[PDB]
Amino acid sequence: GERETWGKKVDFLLSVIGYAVDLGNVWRFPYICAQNGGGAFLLPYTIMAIFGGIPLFYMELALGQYHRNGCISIWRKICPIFKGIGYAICIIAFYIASYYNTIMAWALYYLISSFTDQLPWTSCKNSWNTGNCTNYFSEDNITWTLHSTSPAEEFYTRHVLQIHRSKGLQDLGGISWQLALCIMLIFTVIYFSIWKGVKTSGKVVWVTATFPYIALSVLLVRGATLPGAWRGVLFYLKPNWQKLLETGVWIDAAAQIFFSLGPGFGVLLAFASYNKFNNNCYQDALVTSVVNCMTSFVSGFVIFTVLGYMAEMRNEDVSEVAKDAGPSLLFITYAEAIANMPASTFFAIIFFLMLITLGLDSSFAGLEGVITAVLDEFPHVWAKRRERFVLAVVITCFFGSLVTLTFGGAYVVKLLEEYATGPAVLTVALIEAVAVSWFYGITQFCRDVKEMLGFSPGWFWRICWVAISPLFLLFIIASFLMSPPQLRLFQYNYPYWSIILGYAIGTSSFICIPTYIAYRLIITPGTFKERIIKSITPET
Amino acid sequence: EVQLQQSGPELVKPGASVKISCKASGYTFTDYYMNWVKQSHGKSLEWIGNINPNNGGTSYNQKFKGKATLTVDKSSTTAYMELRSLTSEDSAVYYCTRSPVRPYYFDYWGQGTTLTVSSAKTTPPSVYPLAPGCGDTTGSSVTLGCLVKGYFPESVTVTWNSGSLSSSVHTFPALLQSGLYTMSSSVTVPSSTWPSQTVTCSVAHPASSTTVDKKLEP
Amino acid sequence: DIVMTQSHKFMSTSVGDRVSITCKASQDVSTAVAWYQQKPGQSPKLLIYSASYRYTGVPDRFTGSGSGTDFTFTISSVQAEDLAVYYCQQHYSIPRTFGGGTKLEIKRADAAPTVSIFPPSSEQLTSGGASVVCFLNNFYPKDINVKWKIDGSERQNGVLNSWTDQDSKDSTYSMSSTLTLTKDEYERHNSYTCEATHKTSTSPIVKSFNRNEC
Ligand SMILES: CC(C)CCC[C@@H](C)[C@H]1CC[C@H]2[C@@H]3CC=C4C[C@@H](O)CC[C@]4(C)[C@H]3CC[C@]12C
Ligand SMILES: CN(C)CCC[C@@]1(c2ccc(F)cc2)OCc2cc(C#N)ccc21
Ligand SMILES: *[C@@H]1O[C@H](CO)[C@@H](O)[C@H](O)[C@H]1NC(C)=O
Ligand SMILES: *[C@@H]1O[C@H](CO)[C@@H](O)[C@H](O)[C@H]1NC(C)=O
Ligand SMILES: CCCCCCCCCCCCCC
Ligand code: NA
Repeated sequence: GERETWGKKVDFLLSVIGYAVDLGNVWRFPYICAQNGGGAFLLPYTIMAIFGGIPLFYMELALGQYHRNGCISIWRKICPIFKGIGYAICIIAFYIASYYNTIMAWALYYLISSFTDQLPWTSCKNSWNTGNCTNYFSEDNITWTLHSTSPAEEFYTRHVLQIHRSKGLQDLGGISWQLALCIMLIFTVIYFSIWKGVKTSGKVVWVTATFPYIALSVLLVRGATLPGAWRGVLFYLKPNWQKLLETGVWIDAAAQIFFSLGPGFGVLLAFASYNKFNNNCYQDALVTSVVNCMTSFVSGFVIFTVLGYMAEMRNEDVSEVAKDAGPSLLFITYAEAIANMPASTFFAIIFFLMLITLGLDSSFAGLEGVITAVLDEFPHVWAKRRERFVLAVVITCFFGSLVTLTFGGAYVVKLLEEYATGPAVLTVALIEAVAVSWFYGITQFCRDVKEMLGFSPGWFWRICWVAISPLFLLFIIASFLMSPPQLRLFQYNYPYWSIILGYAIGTSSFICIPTYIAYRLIITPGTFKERIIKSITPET
Repeated sequence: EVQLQQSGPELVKPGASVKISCKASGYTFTDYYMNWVKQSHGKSLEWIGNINPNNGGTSYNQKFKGKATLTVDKSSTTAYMELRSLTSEDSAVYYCTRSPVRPYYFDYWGQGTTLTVSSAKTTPPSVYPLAPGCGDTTGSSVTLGCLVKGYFPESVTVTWNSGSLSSSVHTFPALLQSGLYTMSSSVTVPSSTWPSQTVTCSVAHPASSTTVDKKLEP
Repeated sequence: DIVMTQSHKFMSTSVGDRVSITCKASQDVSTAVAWYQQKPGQSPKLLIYSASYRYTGVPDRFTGSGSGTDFTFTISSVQAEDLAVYYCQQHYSIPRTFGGGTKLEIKRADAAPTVSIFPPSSEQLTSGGASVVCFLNNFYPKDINVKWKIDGSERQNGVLNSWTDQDSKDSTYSMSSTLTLTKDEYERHNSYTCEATHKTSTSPIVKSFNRNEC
């Protein structure tokens, strides 16, 4: 008869926040904020939120709580031809889950290796270090060479990732069994948090979403107590208003607030589906996003205080110590800074645990949206048991992550995250933004909000959904397609054909949306105007 | 025995290009960044940019972006710097210096390369001997000397008897006038070696490749 | 970028005195300052790195101190061969900038300028010119007046004064006054005379010669 609901408002109120907050909030925002105007990056970061991010977040969050349908069945009630979107996202998810979990696997392997009294990445007398390995608490006067490496860089590169055993994308096999066991434990800890439905995913989030703020607080007062930490904050907040003249940093801010907010994917749709009909949507979206940004903001300090201390211990120019913009900023730089602090075991355990709890909530929701849609599209054909479907998804993602668990797995992570998944999620998000605003009608949407909340949404939001948001996504998509960034990772430049592979994976994700449009266009009898009329008008 | 041997002086017309070499020896060439420092006449040092010999990892200065191009050859361990669109400001002494990654100091430098960007014709120097008169009072030491008049650019070397001996030679800086340089040299030798032995001054001009030797005669 | 400001472009010291050069940077530098020595006519030579640390092959008399923006390079016992231009350079932020440079001149006792006049050689007379030369060797300081006299009249046209850099053995300057003239005018005068006024003595040193085959 009817579907389930939430156990408490706070459970989903923290579930959506837990999905929104992840690793990128911690480390992607501080770097891009430091190199694009410093504190002045705060100005375009908010403008792209109020006009781009918040309208998509709220508009996405409203439809779910109004229609109470999955990512697939909701299109049958809006624009059946666009039902392929609900499938596209599914395929998209299969790609996303192929790498997003492996990162956590790395953190887990770093956590289980942090139970030793002497942390592995402090000394160089290990079984994986080379002759270039030079650590501290060693002879003074040491001078760095073009070939010299640090015990942290050696530990990440040659032990956990083991990327020295592959020559690139061409030859990357085989699979590392350690990270396979790690990602199995992770795929097990997400199973028991989803298999029961929204009951456990609203209860497990209590831990996964609150721990990172505590850990960030400890790391904050720690990095604030470190000598010479003001340099990282200065480099973090130094206004460079000339960056605002470049048309690039605005696109960077737009993309950053889009992926951090994460609209258009059906996760917010599914989370909103299980909720009260008369429940407020405005305040929910507002609070959650503003926290997601604030959390990024304080995370900036959490990183740059420690990196400032690292620049003080070395010789300044935080850009030099923060050259690498990736996991290496956390797994090498930040970790090496942790190793040189008292109670290093503590600050390592809580750090990697923080990473894992940062990732878990987003993977809970990440799967939750797809599971919800599929069950809603194939009801009671499906839903006979939930644990069965959730297990069938988790295992598929595990076999889908074996390509990422290889020695040259990080390369595939970059390729899929930047050349494949990204432009496809932006594309399908653009398709949704166009469909809801220009097909279903923005006036009827404001009428639905007027039904739930009791009042029609303001003109400020209507004018955003009509024009501001679709142009907001269009600008980012066009900016990427016009000039895809040259990929580089660990002194290795990607081949020229990488963009061909990424686009191949990207297009293969939404091959379902136009072919489904052709499907319904080929299924409905009569004239094409009557078929597109039964395809544009919701089900009678 | 870390040695960085650069190329000789270069005289080029404005608007042309010039390439300077840098042969390295005495260390692992693939271990250190190779840098180029520009020093103007009477001015301070000015870091142009570095290059990673392993892959040619260049890192230029914002002030020299599009002005200098750094290359490297591992087969012969030699670095190169090319300058295009040469003007009067480029006429300076250029060095190539070795440097580690951290701390970024310049441990070993090259001998330098005197670059002259001008359209003036390469003029051979006129070597005229400056011998003391026959009416002077020969005391404990006589002062000899040679004169160089009219040459371009500032690229000249005046030696004395293959560098033996030169414990009292005073060399005066060249003066530029009407597009030609003019300098002079002197040497204070005791009265127990003149005019007994052979004292001959050598004037070399690498720009015109002309070496004129003149012996002093009282 | 970073602006390394050396306020004192020139500093005077004596053999054996304690000399210290200051270096002012734009922003805070921590301990990323290098001190280089460039002798006149040679390439720069690294002396100090990271504020205080000495490089291999550097005497113990050269020290370094400072931590932040103002830095000091200290020499305890100044030698005659310590005559060079000193540069400070930051090595933290890209790009690496340098200081203005402090030419360290050595102060000593006065010295009498040995003046030596020379008649134009025959090789120059063949080409068709004649330049009387007046050399001023071993004196201190640099400030010294040079007056020419062809035949008692103070000659001022065609006189070029060339001051050399300080010496690295006895710290004595040297200059050359050149009187370039034509052959036709040279063969119309006999006894040339150049005189130099210095602070060592009130009477200017006067040198003269005759053209009539010395
Ligand atoms: C998922 C499917 C549909 C994508 C297939 C698209 C094809 C055409 C793409 C995907 C991967 C690409 C290949 C990736 C690897 C290599 C090895 C290299 O030495 C030559 C290029 C080559 C051979 C590429 C050719 C083009 C390529 C084969
Ligand atoms: C958006 N917030 C911050 C969480 C991000 C996790 C993510 C997600 C989706 C499916 C999964 F199985 C696991 C994770 O949610 C949407 C999304 C889009 C892209 C793109 N391009 C990349 C990752 C995801
Ligand atoms: C250090 O690394 C370089 C490449 O970065 C490698 O060529 C060299 O062999 C390494 N040193 C040792 C002792 O293995
Ligand atoms: C200082 O470090 C360098 C690094 O190349 C080393 O060669 C040198 O021996 C060190 N100094 C001393 C005194 O050991
Ligand atoms: C609707 C926009 C689609 C953008 C995805 C990438 C487009 C790729 C163009 C065709 C190249 C396909 C290579 C196999
Ligand atoms: Na999360």
